[PDB]
Amino acid sequence: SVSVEFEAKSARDGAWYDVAAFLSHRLFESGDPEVRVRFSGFGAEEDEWINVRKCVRQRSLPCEATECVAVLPGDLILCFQEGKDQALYYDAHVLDAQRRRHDVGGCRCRFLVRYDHDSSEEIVPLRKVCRRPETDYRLQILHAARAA
Amino acid sequence: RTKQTARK
Ligand SMILES: [Zn+2]
Repeated sequence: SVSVEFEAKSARDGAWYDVAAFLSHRLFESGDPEVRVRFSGFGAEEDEWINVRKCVRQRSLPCEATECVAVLPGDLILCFQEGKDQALYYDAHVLDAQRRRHDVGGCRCRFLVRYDHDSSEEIVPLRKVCRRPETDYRLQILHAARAA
Repeated sequence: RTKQTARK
């Protein structure tokens, strides 16, 4: 048994949000089915009709301090863009990574990222980075390389 | 695996 959670992209800001529930569905003749979404930590007034195929995906994963080795240049990640009036998760691509020795606080690595939507670039810590679930594959590979 | 709290 493996849990599968989802995140959906809002038409309001183009950011991704955790899905708490799928409330209903609607189908069109021209395609692209849509699903009514209740967002985690948001009321009913924020419910939204979401394009299922292009704006709903498997949930991005907040990184363990160990899992920094699964964040590589070229990757798509879900990155927390924190501003003065707004702080949202946006799709970004890793351009480079400065990997430094960990400490008691955990990961000390820095990642240069570029947000897909505004082309802005930012240096972020691992705590602001969410991995695409498929990168677990990499980790699994790494786990196979261990000693028995 | 808790995410940061998004602020719109
Ligand atoms: Zn690290």
